[PDB]
Amino acid sequence: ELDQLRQEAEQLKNQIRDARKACADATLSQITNNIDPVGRIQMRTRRTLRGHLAKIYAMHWGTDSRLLVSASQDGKLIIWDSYTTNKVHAIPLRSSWVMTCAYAPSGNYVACGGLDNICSIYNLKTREGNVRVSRELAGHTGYLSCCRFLDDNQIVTSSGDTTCALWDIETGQQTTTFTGHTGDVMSLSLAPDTRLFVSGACDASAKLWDVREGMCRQTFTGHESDINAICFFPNGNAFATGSDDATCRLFDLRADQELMTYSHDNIICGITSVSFSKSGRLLLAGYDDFNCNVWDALKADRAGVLAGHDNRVSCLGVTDDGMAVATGSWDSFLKIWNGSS
Amino acid sequence: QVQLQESGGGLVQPGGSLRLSCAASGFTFSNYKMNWVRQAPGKGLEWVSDISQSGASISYTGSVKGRFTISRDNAKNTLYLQMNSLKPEDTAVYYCARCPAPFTRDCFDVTSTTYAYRGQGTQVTVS
Amino acid sequence: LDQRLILERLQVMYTVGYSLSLATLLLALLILSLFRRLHCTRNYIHINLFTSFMLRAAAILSRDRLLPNQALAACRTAQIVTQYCVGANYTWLLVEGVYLHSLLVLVGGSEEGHFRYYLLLGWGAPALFVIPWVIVRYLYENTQCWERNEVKAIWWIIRTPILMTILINFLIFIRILGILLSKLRTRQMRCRDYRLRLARSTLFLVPLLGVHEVVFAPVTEEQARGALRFAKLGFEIFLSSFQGFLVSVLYCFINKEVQSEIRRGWHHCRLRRS
Amino acid sequence: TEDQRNEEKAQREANKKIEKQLQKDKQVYRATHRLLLLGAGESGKNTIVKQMSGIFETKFQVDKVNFHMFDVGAQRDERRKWIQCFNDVTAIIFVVASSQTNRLQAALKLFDSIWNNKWLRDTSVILFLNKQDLLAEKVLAGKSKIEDYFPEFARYTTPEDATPEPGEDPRVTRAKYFIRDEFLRISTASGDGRHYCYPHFTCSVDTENIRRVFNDCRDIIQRMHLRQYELL
Amino acid sequence: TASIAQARKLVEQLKMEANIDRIKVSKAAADLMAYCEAHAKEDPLLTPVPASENPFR
Repeated sequence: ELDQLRQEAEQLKNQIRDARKACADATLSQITNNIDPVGRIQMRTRRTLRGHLAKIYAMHWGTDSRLLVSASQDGKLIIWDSYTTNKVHAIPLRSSWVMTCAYAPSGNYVACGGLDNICSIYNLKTREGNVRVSRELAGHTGYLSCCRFLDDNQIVTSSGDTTCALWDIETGQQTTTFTGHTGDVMSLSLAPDTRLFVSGACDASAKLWDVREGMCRQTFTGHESDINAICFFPNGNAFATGSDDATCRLFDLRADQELMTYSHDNIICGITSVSFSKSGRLLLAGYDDFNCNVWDALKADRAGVLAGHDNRVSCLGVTDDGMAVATGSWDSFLKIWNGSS
Repeated sequence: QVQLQESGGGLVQPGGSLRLSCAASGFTFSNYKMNWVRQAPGKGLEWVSDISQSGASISYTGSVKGRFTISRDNAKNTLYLQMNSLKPEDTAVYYCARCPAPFTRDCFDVTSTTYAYRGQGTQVTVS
Repeated sequence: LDQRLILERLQVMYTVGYSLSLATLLLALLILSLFRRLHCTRNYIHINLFTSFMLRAAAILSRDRLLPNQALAACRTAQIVTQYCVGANYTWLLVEGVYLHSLLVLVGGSEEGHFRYYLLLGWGAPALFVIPWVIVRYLYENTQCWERNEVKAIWWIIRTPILMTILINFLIFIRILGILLSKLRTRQMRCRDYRLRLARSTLFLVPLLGVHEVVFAPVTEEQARGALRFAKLGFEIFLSSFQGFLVSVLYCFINKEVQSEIRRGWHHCRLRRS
Repeated sequence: TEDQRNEEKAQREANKKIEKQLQKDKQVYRATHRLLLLGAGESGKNTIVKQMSGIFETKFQVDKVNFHMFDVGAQRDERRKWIQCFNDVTAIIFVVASSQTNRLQAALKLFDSIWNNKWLRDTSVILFLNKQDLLAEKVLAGKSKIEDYFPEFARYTTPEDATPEPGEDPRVTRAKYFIRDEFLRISTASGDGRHYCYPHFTCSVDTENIRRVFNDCRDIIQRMHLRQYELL
Repeated sequence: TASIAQARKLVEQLKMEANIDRIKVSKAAADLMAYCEAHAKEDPLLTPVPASENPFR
C-alpha cells in the first residue's frame, strides 16, 4: 500500500519538475548580459566595536539604522549606538548559549534565544529604564535558531527541530505552528509585506509560509547541502539562500525555480550570512574563510571583498536606509563598513 | 533533490553474493564522502561501511571486512557494495548515505533517525 | 700593527652591533605598537623590555661618543642613566620570567591586575638600588665620570641586585624548562622534539649569559697580551650587541602569530590595491 | 544647543559604567572553565552528573577553580549544527560505554567525527571509558564485543606501556587497552590541530572524576600557554 | 502507522504545491532588474554617498 503512495509522490515531483522546466523560457544571465557591470566596490571600515569578549552569533539593526543589538556566547546582549560607538545597554542572559537575537521594529523590545529552547523577550523601556525579562516563551523542542519580531506583540521563531512557531507575546503561547521541514531550520527572514516568510532548513530546501493561515505555499530544492542563511529581496518577490556548497542561489516565488547561482572555484567554505542592499543589486555574503564577498546579483560576479575579520563571519546586517553594512565574527568584533566617493 | 536511489537485494540463501548499486542525481558525486548504513528489522540504524571522495580511504564496521567491498565510480556518479558469504544476521535494510559537508574529513549525522541526505530502503533477506 | 687593526675592526663591529640592535628594537616596537590587537599583558611586558633595551643602547652610545663643566655633567648623567637602565633590563627580564612562571603554575584566578605591580617592579627596584650607589659615589671617591676600579664596596652594592635578580630568573626558567620537559615526555614526541628542549633553552638563556657579558664590560686598555684575552673580549662584545639583537628577534619575530598577521595584512593591502 | 552636550555626556557616563561592568564580568569569565559533557548515548552521563529544558548547567569548584559543565538534554540526535557552539570550551568530556547494536562502533564514529571537525580541531577531548567493571564481567563470562565485532583482537597483544590497574585477569586488561588503542589510533591519525586526547578508564563514583578532569584541564591550559610562548 | 500518515501528508503537500500557476522566468527577471535599476540612485552601497552627509565618517 505504501509503494502506491511513493509512486504517487514521485509522479507529482516529476510533473512539478516538468512544469518548472517548461516555465523556464530564458535565463537571468542571458537577459542581463547587456547590463553595465557594477564594478569594483571598495568598502572600508568606519567603526569597530570592541566590547564583546566571546564569539558573536547574531545582530539586528534598528528601525532608525543607528542602534544595533549583538549577541555573544558569554551570555551577553549589547545594544550599541553605532554613530558614537557608545554602549547604550548591556543585558546579561540567563543562558550563556545564545544563537539568535532580534530588535523590535518599534525599538521597545529585544528578542534572544539559543540552546535553552526558550525565546526571551526583554523590555527596553521601563519605569526606571532597567532591562528585565519581559517574557519567556517556551514550547520549542530543538534549539532556537532564529527569531524575528513580526510586530510589537507577535514574534515568529524557528527551532532546532523541524518547526517554526508564530507566538502571541501578550499571552505567551504559540498562536500558529509551521511544520513540514526535514532537517533543522537554520535561518528566517520576514517579507516586507509582513504576509509571508521563508525558512531554510538542513534538508537543502527552503519553504515559504504565510502567518495568517499557516501552511507551506512553495518549496524550493535547488541546493544540495545545509542552508545556513536566507533573506528576501527588497522587492519581496525573491530571496537568496546561502549553503555549505560554497554557493549562494537566488529563488523567485513566482518563477518557483532557480534564477542565478553564485558559485566560484576558489571558494570552498560555506556561507553563514546573506543580506541584500537597499536596491538589491548587491548581495553581501559572509563566508567561513575569514572573509566576506559582494556579488552583483544580476551578473553573479564578485565585486569586492570585506576582509578584515580574524575569524569566520557569523552574522551580517544592512541598515534600513542602506547607509552602512555591519559584520560580526567569532573574534568578538563588529565591523561597520561603508563606501567612499 | 539529492535523490539517492539504490537497488539490488532480495531473498538469498546463506553464503550467497549480492551487489547493491546506488545512484545519485542531485549533486556532484566526487565531492562527498559516501557510506552504507544498515538497519536491522528490530534494531536501530548502524553504519556498516564508508569510502572517501577518491576511494583511497575505505573503512568497515567490522565483522564484514573482507566479506564486504565498497567502490565508487565517479564517471557514472554511482557506487557499488559487493557482499559475499552472507550470514543469517545481515538480513536488514541497507541505506546508501551521503554525509553533508563536501571537501571535509568529518561528517556527523549519517546514522540518525530522520536524516535528510539518506536514500530510500532496500530489503535483503537470507534464510 | 695586526693587534691595532683587529682592535679597530673589533670596535667598529661593536658599534655596528649596537646599531642593528637599535634598528631591530625600533622595528619590534613599531610592529607591536600600532596593531591595536596585540595588546595583552605579555605583549606589554615585551614592549617594556624593548624600550628598556632602547634606553640602555642609547645611553651606551651617547656615553661612548661623549667620552673625551657641561661635559663632566653630561658624562655623569650618562653614567647614571647607564647604570639605571642596565639594572632595569635585568629586572624586566626577571619580571617576564615571573609572569610566565605564574601564568604557567598558578591555579585559578588568572588575575591580570597584577601588571601594575609588575610595572612597579619594572622601573621601581632599579632606582631604589641605584640611588644609594649614586649618593655614595658622589659623597665618596668622586671620580670624574665613571672609573670604578678603586673601591670594591660600590661594585658589590651595584652588582648584588643584578646577581640576585638574575639568579632568581635562572631558577624560574629552570622550573619552566622542567615543566616543558615533563610535557614533552608525557606526549612522547620524537628526537627532534627531544632536542627542541635544548633549542628553546639556549636561545632564551643566552640573554641570561648577558651577565657574564656585563661582568667584564669593554674597558680594555691601549694594549693587551694573550690570544685568550682578545678572544674572550670579542666573545663578550658579541653578547653585548646581541644582548639586543637576539632578544629583540626571538621575543617578537618568531612569536608564530605576528608573521601570520603581517602576511594577512599584506594580502589585505594587495586586495585593496587591486 | 546645550541638549546635544547633555545627551552626549549622559552617553559617556552610561558607556563608562557599562565598560566597568564588562571588565568586572570579564574577570569572572576568564576565571571559569567551561566543559561540554557529550556522550555515547547511554554511557553513564546521568550517573556521572549526579555524582558530580534544552541544556543543563552544573557549577562545581575544585581547588578554588570554578568549572561550568554543560550537558545537552533536550536536543535532537543531529549534532552537526549545535556542536559548533562548543569550539572554545576548555574540553569535551566524551563518555563511552566500553561494555542492541554495536555501541562501540557508533562511539568510535562519533569520536572520529568530533576529532576531524574543522571548528573543533583546537578543542581537547577527555575520554571516559566508563563501565570498566561491566566490561570485566563481560570478558570473564565470555561475552565479547572486542573480538566478535573486531576480528583484529585475535592478532593483538597487551602494550608494554604500563598497567596501573592492580591484580586483574590479563584478558580484561587486554580488552580495555585494545579499546583505548582503537580510540588512540582514531585520535592520532595524520592531520593538524592544537588538540589532545586524554583517555581514562574511570568507572569511578568516588569523586575521582573531579581530580581527573581538574588535572586534564590544568594540562590543557599549561600546554596552550606554552604554545603561546612557542616553547614546544 | 506513522509511515502512511507521513506519506499522505507529503502527497497532500505536493498536490497542493502543483496546482499553483507559474510566471515566465523572462518576465520575472525583467521585473527584478527593473526594481534594481529603479532604486539604483537611492543606494549608498552601489553609489557611495558624499562624506558631508555620511553619518559614519
